[PDB]
Amino acid sequence: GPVDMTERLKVMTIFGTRPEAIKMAPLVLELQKHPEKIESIVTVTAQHRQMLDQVLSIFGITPDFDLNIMKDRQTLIDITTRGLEGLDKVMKEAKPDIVLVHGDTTTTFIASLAAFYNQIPVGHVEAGLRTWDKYSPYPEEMNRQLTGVMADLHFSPTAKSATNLQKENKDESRIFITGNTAIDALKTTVKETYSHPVLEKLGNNRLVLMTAHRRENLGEPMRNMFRAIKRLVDKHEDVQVVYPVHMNPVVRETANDILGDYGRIHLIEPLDVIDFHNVAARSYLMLTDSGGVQEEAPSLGVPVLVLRDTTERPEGIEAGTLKLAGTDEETIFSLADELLSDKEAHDKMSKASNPYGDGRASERIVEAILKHFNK
Amino acid sequence: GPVDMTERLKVMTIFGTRPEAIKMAPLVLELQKHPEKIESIVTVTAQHRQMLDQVLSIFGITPDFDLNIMKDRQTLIDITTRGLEGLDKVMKEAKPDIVLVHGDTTTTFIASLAAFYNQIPVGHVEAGLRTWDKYSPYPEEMNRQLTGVMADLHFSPTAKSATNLQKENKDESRIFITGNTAIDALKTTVKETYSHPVLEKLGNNRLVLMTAHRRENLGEPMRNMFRAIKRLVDKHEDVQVVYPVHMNPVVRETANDILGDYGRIHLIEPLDVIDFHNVAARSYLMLTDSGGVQEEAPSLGVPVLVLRDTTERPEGIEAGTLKLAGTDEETIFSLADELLSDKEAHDKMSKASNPYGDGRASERIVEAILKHFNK
Ligand SMILES: CC(=O)N[C@H]1[C@@H](OP(=O)(O)OP(=O)(O)OC[C@@H]2O[C@@H](n3ccc(=O)[nH]c3=O)[C@H](O)[C@@H]2O)O[C@H](CO)[C@@H](O)[C@@H]1O
Ligand SMILES: CC(=O)N[C@H]1[C@@H](OP(=O)(O)OP(=O)(O)OC[C@@H]2O[C@@H](n3ccc(=O)[nH]c3=O)[C@H](O)[C@@H]2O)O[C@H](CO)[C@@H](O)[C@@H]1O
Ligand SMILES: O=c1ccn([C@@H]2O[C@H](COP(=O)(O)OP(=O)(O)O)[C@@H](O)[C@H]2O)c(=O)[nH]1
Ligand SMILES: O=c1ccn([C@@H]2O[C@H](COP(=O)(O)OP(=O)(O)O)[C@@H](O)[C@H]2O)c(=O)[nH]1
Repeated sequence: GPVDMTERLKVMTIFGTRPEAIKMAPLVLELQKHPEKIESIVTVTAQHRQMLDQVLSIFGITPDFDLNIMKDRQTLIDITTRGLEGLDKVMKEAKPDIVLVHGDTTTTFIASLAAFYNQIPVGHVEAGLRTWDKYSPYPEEMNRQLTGVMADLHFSPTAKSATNLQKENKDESRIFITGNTAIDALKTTVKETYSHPVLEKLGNNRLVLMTAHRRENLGEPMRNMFRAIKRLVDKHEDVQVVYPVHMNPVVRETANDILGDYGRIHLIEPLDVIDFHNVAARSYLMLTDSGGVQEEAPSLGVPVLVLRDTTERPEGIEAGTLKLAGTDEETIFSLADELLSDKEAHDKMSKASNPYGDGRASERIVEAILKHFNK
Repeated sequence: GPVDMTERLKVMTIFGTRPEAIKMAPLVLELQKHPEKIESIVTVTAQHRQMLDQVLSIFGITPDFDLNIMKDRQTLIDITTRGLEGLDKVMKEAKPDIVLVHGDTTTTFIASLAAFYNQIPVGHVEAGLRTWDKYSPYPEEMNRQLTGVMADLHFSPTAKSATNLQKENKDESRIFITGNTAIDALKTTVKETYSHPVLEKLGNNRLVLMTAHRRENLGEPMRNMFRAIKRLVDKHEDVQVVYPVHMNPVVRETANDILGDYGRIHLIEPLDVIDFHNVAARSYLMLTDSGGVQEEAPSLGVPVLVLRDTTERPEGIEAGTLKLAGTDEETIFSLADELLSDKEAHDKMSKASNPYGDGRASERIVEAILKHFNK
């Protein structure tokens, strides 16, 4: 009943961005369920500031350490050096027994590097996703490869991601298939009774929900996307597009330039994860280049056109929910037009399934970690 | 006859340490033999200052860029941040077509990272060496793994190193077996006519040449080594040991403490590569934890006891020249004592062969690079 604090494994979770925070929040909550076995320490780089805080506030997570590294229009070098120097300091102070990193951000990479530089084991949550193209996604494909060679334990969401690691000669006895913790989060946010102003001003129109921020999509590719979206809106009078625009000033310039003040297109601030998941669940069609949206959509049964030349979510393609659209204006327009015009085409994409698991990934991760240390 | 400078591929070679410099010098020399096809740019981090300059002076190589990063008793984080920031600036200025990195130093890793952060292709000279132990050698095993996932072209010295990359799912069409460039260097330094004071004071004694600097060997392991070496000198009256002591203050403390002022043991400053190769060629036995010495010794037919728990030079073990001794004082003593006492044990290790190639690696590497770019 009382908590004995005297014999605990120090587990440090490290992340710095909105998507990492959403996917790591369930894991933090799960670590906290084992207070006599685990001292759970949360460290954030704050590679993101506002969009990170948005997530921390929903889950009620106060970091033990916060490096506050974000700069305006920061470079990959800014994040790499500020993150590394700060994390090395945190690790020397707290001396964790294992560092847990997530996915494929630059934070993921330098968190892994800092752990290695202190000879601290690394557990890679969301391990083994691949496009095999180091310039798509850039720099995320490289971040998850780099992290891959540093990690001591690999928590693969799916059988294919496990296979990817096996094919790279990782230790088979260090690879575990858990499901994606995205689903752990999703099952607690979605809810039957829900309203939002976006959904108020819709009337009985069909909602197209969009997000766009991939680094390699900046500039020409996003302009192509946005012009296709205006043409869809021109053609389909009963559609409203809602775009919670990423905080990157570059994205915002392009968004404002092409879509600003256009009727039935609503550029809004980033939604918190409860609002976003619930609005997504109630959407007719999503247009996105987001990674997490690709894992969430199948469970919601909501068709998604992926606005990239690659994806590392092949399981959502196989589920029917996801379709790769590329970044060419005419091709995006054509594919989106067919889904908004042809109900049978839409029907093929709207069967709900759970290719990314049952929302119990976090339990499995904590178990694996304890067993690894014989704790 | 005249050199047309107007249509050249910009090739930037990057390195920062003595061993990289020795292994890259032949390559820089060979790139320079193609002045109408290639603009050869040499960039150094000067992770090493004095020991790097010693090499550049022998080969007569004046860097185009010199970051001068070295700090006294620097950390891996020092190298990583100062190296990344400086190389990013050099790459943005020079805009090379390809960056060539060598081996497994921290410079190798952050040179590859800076290229990637500038979407510049990377060619990895000395690609695919593995112990599969990320703490032995530390951090070199991780550096070559990290560099491996970044590299576009892989110049493997040997069939086994190529196989290692193949087993990690590297693109087979980007892996090339060339021989090790260490041999390209060696064939030009060793000479039949040579003297040096170290050799004069030998009389007709047997020379044991030693070097020790591996990061994971600092402290207790080196102390074991050095105590073993004193005992060997005590037992074998006709032996003199020469130790060109690495500039790391930590090594120097241990060296001076245990081996300072001991009769028939000669602690000296680092030898230039001509002096070192020629003194090695004329040694009875080497005791080392150097990587380069392991590649050079077989071609010289000089037995080596490797003072590590691992090696990634298995081909020299197979040649008979190299024997793994570990870092235990009694074991090192025993193995060295047998080689200095038993002529048939020594004979087994002293047959010269060229398991690391024919000293034409650099030619092959430049050929591969030109063909890659259709130049
Ligand atoms: C290499 C890397 O790790 N990129 C990640 C990053 O890209 P993202 O494109 O967000 O890149 P950064 O995290 O560098 O942020 C660029 C930034 O946008 C602005 N900014 C960002 C967040 C914020 O809360 N407030 C703010 O003002 C700042 O000017 C800042 O410099 O986050 C995305 C999630 O959204 C992830 O999908 C990407 O994998
Ligand atoms: C992480 C890494 O890349 N390590 C490489 C480095 O280790 P090495 O042990 O030399 O490590 P560093 O290059 O950081 O050097 C520590 C250093 O030793 C002293 N110093 C070194 C060189 C010099 O010219 N002058 C000088 O004074 C300095 O105080 C300096 O901080 O070089 C070795 C070659 O010798 C390589 O086998 C190692 O792979
Ligand atoms: O306005 C938004 C947009 C997205 N998300 C969520 O943020 C995560 C994805 O983050 P993002 O698209 O920024 O990055 P990526 O997944 O592409 O790394 C997913 O869980 C989304 O459900 C959100 O809560 N509000
Ligand atoms: O005093 C010395 C010691 C070694 N070397 C040469 O330096 C290279 C290897 O450098 P080092 O042992 O410092 O590092 P490592 O090979 O372990 O990376 C080899 O070519 C050696 O022949 C040298 O020229 N002078």
